[PDB]
Amino acid sequence: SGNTGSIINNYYMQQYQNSMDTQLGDDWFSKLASSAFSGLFGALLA
Amino acid sequence: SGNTGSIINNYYMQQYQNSMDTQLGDDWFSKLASSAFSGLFGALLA
Amino acid sequence: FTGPTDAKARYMIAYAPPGMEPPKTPEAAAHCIHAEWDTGLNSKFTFSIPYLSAADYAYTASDTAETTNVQGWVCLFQITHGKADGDALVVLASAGKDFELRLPVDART
Amino acid sequence: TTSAGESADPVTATVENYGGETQVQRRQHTDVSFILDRFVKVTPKDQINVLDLMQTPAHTLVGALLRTATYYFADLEVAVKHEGNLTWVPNGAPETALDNTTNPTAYHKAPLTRLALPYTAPHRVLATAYNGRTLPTSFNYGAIKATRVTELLYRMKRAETYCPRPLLAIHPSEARHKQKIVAP
Amino acid sequence: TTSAGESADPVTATVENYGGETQVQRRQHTDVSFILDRFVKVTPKDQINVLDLMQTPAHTLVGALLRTATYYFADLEVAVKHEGNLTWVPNGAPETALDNTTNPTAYHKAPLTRLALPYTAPHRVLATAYNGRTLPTSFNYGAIKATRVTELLYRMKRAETYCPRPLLAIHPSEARHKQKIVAP
Amino acid sequence: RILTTRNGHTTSTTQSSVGVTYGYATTEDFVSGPNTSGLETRVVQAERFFKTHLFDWVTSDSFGRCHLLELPTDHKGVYGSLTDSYAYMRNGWDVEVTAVGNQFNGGCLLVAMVPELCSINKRELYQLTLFPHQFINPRTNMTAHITVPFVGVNRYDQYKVHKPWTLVVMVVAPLTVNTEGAPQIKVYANIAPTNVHVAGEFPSKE
Amino acid sequence: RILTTRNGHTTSTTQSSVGVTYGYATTEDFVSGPNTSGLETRVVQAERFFKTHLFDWVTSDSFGRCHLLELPTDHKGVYGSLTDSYAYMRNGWDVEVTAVGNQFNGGCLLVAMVPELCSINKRELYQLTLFPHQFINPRTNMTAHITVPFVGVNRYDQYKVHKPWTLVVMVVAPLTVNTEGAPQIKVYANIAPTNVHVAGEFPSKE
Repeated sequence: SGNTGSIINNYYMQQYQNSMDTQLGDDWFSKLASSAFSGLFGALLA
Repeated sequence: SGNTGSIINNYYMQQYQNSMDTQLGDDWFSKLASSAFSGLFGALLA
Repeated sequence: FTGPTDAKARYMIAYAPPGMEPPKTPEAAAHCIHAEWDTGLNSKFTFSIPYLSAADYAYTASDTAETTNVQGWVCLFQITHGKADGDALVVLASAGKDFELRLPVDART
Repeated sequence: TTSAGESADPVTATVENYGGETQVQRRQHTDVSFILDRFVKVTPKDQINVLDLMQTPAHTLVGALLRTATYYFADLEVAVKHEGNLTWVPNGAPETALDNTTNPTAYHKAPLTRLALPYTAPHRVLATAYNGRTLPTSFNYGAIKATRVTELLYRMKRAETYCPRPLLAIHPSEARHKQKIVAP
Repeated sequence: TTSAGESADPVTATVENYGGETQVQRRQHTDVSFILDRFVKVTPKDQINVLDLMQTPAHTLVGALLRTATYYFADLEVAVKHEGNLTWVPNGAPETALDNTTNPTAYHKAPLTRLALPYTAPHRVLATAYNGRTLPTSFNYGAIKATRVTELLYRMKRAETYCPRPLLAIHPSEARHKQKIVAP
Repeated sequence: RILTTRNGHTTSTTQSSVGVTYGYATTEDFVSGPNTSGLETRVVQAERFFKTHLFDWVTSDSFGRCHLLELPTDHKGVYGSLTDSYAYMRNGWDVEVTAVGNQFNGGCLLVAMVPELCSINKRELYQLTLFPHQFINPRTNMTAHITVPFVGVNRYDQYKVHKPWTLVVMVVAPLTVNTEGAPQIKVYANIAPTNVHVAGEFPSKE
Repeated sequence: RILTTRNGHTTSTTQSSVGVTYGYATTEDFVSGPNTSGLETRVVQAERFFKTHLFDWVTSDSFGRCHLLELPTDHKGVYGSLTDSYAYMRNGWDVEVTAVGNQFNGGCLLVAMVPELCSINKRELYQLTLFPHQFINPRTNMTAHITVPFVGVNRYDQYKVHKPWTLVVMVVAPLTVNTEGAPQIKVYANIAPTNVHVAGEFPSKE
């Protein structure tokens, strides 16, 4: 996902190559940047 | 495309092996050579 | 703008491209890409400095053999003001929608 | 673009305001996972080395960028130059375990040993700052030991970052910070 | 075949004009990408070497053919013999970066290091001549550094060439340039 | 009351706008007539704001004190070079006049665009409102905005010998400072030529 | 063989045309790229013929004698002022070279447009035909016409520091007068900038 560029599947199982994430029950900054006001606050002439 | 002769796909992704080209919006000399006049300008006898 | 309600002013921001010395007066800078605005209910004004260059990318670092700035100058002027002596105009910078950085490098710093 | 500056809602003006045109941008190089996913050298201790990302020098690319996150998560890779066999031990292990070979031990093989290690801390995430200067001792990725370690490099895998913090460039004495740039 | 010589429109007469027959031709060996896609040796400097295709000697096959293009594009491969670790840095990098290991660094491995590098200049294309003798410093493929570099070879990949320029053979003093040709 | 005006790659924003006064017309008359034989062209690059100081409004100025600015005026940008490269021209004007003090100043200015102004007499100032205009009253605004088209007996002009428009600013009620107002108000103009067309290219000086 | 070329309000007619050579391309590449952020504009008023004397072709000139003219060159018209008003520019060239003697002169000239020409050596002149070109052979014609697009490592240029094109005229066969030919032939150039685009307006000198 980061700086990896092999087209073949890793020889070892995922369970060994990395730690495994568990669940309970750019996210925030991406939403913040996307919500930015990008116009003019007033009336526009020509 | 040039002096490459492997029949197997490169182990690494194209995105890593080479730089990636982008688009905006032997070409010229091939057309020039192909358009060359190749006959006789006058009348031909026997 | 940070001055009190009875302090008014009119400002001008301009972008002077490389190849000629930057403007020293608002009149000379008028011929550059620029914006003028005054104070009021809304205290903030945002202006986009355009990317203008011969090449598609510019260097982030500045070379030591580079005496005159390669990418130009930003010029902030005061057109005039009404009783705004000593009042502060704070300025910030952020990346625009198409700002892009490429080619990672570790140079110390 | 005028707006209420006291607000904090982000405002992003564009060149369209004066007739320009916003272009396309490709930001793969500023992607968090991508940029942190590379080796960074650390100065090691002769034998026992606790794996701790805060050992990265603060001015390096990896060190600086890691410090712009207050909380982070990542698996790890290390490349080590060492004499004798290299033994790794997980977070929470007694130091004495560093001498027992049943714990992951890599037998010497020139010129160095590269290993993939899992996150092993008891916390859901780690931090680069902790208001409790000094970080809790449980903030580590275990420890390694060898007769002598000569080089140690860290590499963050699958990195995640939360809550940005200041990132400072060099402060110039002149109008611009000038450096000799590579040129023919 | 007679024609207006002042015109410049290409004219290609054939042997058919006098009863001959034009044959089949295979021109793979004069294909641009193919012919430039091979290693060429350059004399290196002890430590810092800016990667610059114009370092190729002008009389070599690669050097001569590259110079027949005024503008060109290509990715690159290098093969380097060096002591210590080899560090590469992209176009526009401060020279000081050559000493930091997080920039692509290859650890020594006999007998040499072969690396594939991407085009990295800020220009859409580079040039072998620039009317501004001397070329802009931004015309390069980054730089490399090692304790000592003994051999440096360049190899152009995916090459593209624009606007042909003069390509000169040796000028003979006699009626023909004679050379000893390999023979049993 | 925020108004942003754009002319080319230049913008001007005001938060104390009273609107814009359109003088004599909303649109320009025909730009291609028989006097240029179809040889005229538009020069968009000149349609942008240029600036100039007018005068300093002080408490000692009394009713009738005025300042005149004939247009076109000296221009050191592309519009100015046009007058040296072409024999005939025409354009309208987008005019913005500013007088910034604060809301504690009193008094009043009248700004007007007057055609063919060969000096005006004292009694005639009482009727300056017959011309495209707008007032600058500190308690309300700091900006006046007027937009006018090209006018004249001829479809195209020779600016070296004729100035069709004159910008005039007049004091109608004297400036008051009253302890909290600005001590004086400098008056500035931000002007942009509109719909500029040229015809008849001149030779160079070589 | 009559050819009339028009560039703006200027025309050039020849009755001894050998046609026009299009160099490297028939059309220009994209004029709006990311390096100008959509701020570029076209200036049609500059796309017209300007003139200049090159050299006098005399009988004593031998093979290889050449004359170089870097483009853009000094221009005292609108195109020239553009280089003082804008930081970035691009344009192609429509070039017409003339060498008028009569049909009783002999000899031959080669005229070519060469990109990035940092001086050329003697042996390389033998291969000048690799570049867009046309010959001037008195028995046949008095005019050479070449048209080339903008070229360069950058989509836009800074002409104060870089000249992408160089016009070159070279003697390939020496001039002969033979009793009835013209005693000498003056060579002139009639050039027009094509598709001129500018970006990045400079401040004035005020």
